[PDB]
Amino acid sequence: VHLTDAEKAAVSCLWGKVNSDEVGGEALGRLLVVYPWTQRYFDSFGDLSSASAIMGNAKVKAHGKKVITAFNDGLNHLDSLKGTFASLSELHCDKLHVDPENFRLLGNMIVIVLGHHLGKDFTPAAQAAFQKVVAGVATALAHKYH
Amino acid sequence: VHLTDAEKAAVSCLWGKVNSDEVGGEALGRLLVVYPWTQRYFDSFGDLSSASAIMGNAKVKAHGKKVITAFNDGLNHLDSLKGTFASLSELHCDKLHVDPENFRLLGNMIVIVLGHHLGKDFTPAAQAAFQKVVAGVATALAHKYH
Amino acid sequence: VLSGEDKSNIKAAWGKIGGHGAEYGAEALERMFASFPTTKTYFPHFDVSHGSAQVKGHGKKVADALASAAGHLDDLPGALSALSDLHAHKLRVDPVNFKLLSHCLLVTLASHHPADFTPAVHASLDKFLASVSTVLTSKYR
Amino acid sequence: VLSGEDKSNIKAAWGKIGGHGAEYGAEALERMFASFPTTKTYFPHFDVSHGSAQVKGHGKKVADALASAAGHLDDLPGALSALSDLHAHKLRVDPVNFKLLSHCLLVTLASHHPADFTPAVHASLDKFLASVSTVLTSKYR
Ligand code: HEM
Ligand code: HEM
Ligand code: HEM
Ligand code: HEM
Repeated sequence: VHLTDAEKAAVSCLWGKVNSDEVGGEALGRLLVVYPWTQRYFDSFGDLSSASAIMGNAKVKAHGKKVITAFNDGLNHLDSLKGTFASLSELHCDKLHVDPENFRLLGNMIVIVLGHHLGKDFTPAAQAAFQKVVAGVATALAHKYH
Repeated sequence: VHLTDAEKAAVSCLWGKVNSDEVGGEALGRLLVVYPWTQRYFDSFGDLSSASAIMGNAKVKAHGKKVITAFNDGLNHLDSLKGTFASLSELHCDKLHVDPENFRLLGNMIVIVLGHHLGKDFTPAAQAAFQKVVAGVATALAHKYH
Repeated sequence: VLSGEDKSNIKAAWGKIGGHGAEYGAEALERMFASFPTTKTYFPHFDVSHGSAQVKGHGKKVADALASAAGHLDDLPGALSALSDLHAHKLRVDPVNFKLLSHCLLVTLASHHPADFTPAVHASLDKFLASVSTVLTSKYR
Repeated sequence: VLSGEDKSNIKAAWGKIGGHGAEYGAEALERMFASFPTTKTYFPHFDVSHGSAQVKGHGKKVADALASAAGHLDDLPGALSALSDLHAHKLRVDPVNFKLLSHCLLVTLASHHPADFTPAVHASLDKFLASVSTVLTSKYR
């Protein structure tokens, strides 16, 4: 899953441009907008009605940074990655009850948002360079599901 | 994957109690009858016109043995579920261009064949034993990805 | 697709089932829980253990809905549009579990009824479980 | 299952695109082939290099096809009918790949419409493809 710096650094470089925050609350709101059955386990969360509701929800915005801090914690530990999301995995299974497929579905929101922020700076060679890493996070939070 | 000592117990008697040849062939042929778009990797088996021929095709049959025999390799290697398929994750993605979702799909087909051939002896529990067993191989087959 | 043969097999095998469909609907549900312990989340009010009267009670419903559905093969939306709302809007079910349920739903028929469970039927069936799963998945997209 | 104010946005958002339409698909495809390599093997004859008359060649007709869809949403099966079995028995394309493309087409559209890529819009587009990709794959099963 690792890479020649050629693309493995583009990420480390490209994430440097972007706020690791306005992206999270951006990708999570979207997760809830495009897949609206996702608002289950969000009932301690309040008004999610309209995409404008969801977008302007300071819980979603609040949870944005957390999900990102973790995402960062991967970003540093790109090899470790299964034994570091160890704690959230049992938590995303045996107490939030998430279905393992939505990690990939969030990931995709992170990528769609990452080139929403970056337009052209972002390209297939760099786009997919992140994918490997998103798709590696989904497979790291879903190991304890069994 | 974790299988409780009780869990590898049932994996063992059932896979013993079960021929092990026609399962693969009955498993395989079902895949390309059920999900025909998967035969595109098999146009050298000639006639995959219909369910009949599909089932009655010596190369569908001969490969079927081939799959399980190595599907058995993993049953006797459970924890070591990686290197077995070291090559073979390779063919099925690099020389044969397979879509890794289809590993599950065959996985799920083997699960149904094990219960065709066992009827009442396939407990939801005994079934759940194999599901991890399937998932493990299926996951271990689509791992080559850099 | 849903063509001739499908209807033959789709209707022709849902009879071999006779009054057994609900114990089958029970058996499928129970299968899910063991193999997918997450599927248990949508059912926290139920007592999920093997012989449970709720699962049995609920199995009878998932028999009926389908048995009805397997009839009105020509309008699969509208027979099931009692149930889209509930799963899609009022239950916020996750689309992934129908993949899970219908799989279990089949394994069971394979196991209980091999002679009938021919690739062709197996094949006509999955083509039909998907059609149901489809409609149920309708109302939030 | 789409609509009713969904078509408005589809069209609305598909409104900005215009003449830029053809070019998008083209790069999305590149993204795919970068993100999901095995997708490439559906195009053995194409040169897949960053710039291609060959990918710009098919892409434009990708982009057309949807552009056509955006104008006939009351039945898209009927329109996409040409491409319908073409992908099913002629080309034998794996369903998993269509969602693969949508994702890449969406990563494309948001590089290019930063001020028009809004959650209501973004959703209305995920939908758009969903139905298209769904309508498309209706001739497998
Ligand atoms: C894909 C990357 C994801 C990461 C890195 C992540 C990480 C996290 C973290 C760090 C927390 C809270 C930890 C804390 O501050 O105590 C959390 C909680 C939570 N997660 Fe995620 N998650 C991800 C995906 C998802 C998805 C896809 C869903 C469901 C659609 C989800 C649902 C939840 C919910 C509902 C909570 C609430 C519990 C709380 O208030 O802390 N997560 N997650
Ligand atoms: C997940 C369990 C699987 C196992 C254990 C397995 C096993 C095998 C084996 C033993 C071979 C023969 C290659 C050799 O001689 O080394 C093979 C080849 C092949 N497999 Fe699989 N496979 C699996 C999944 C799949 C899937 C999902 C597909 C999708 C279509 C597939 C399609 C093929 C094809 C087209 C070949 C080339 C064989 C030929 O010459 O016709 N296999 N696999
Ligand atoms: C395609 C197969 C399915 C069919 C035909 C179906 C249909 C139904 C029916 C008929 C009912 C009961 C209505 C009544 O009580 O009169 C119901 C309730 C319910 N279903 Fe499903 N469903 C299916 C799959 C699923 C799946 C995969 C889940 C997720 C695990 C699910 C979750 C639920 C829940 C939580 C209820 C409410 C239980 C209750 O009544 O207390 N269903 N559905
Ligand atoms: C909405 C999504 C899609 C659209 C709009 C679309 C559009 C088209 C069109 C218009 C053609 C034939 C037109 C011509 O005469 O040049 C075609 C064929 C083809 N499509 Fe699809 N398609 C889609 C999905 C896909 C996907 C997901 C794949 C990935 C496997 C794919 C791969 C191909 C290939 C390999 C051909 C034949 C290549 C060639 O003509 O050289 N398409 N597609």
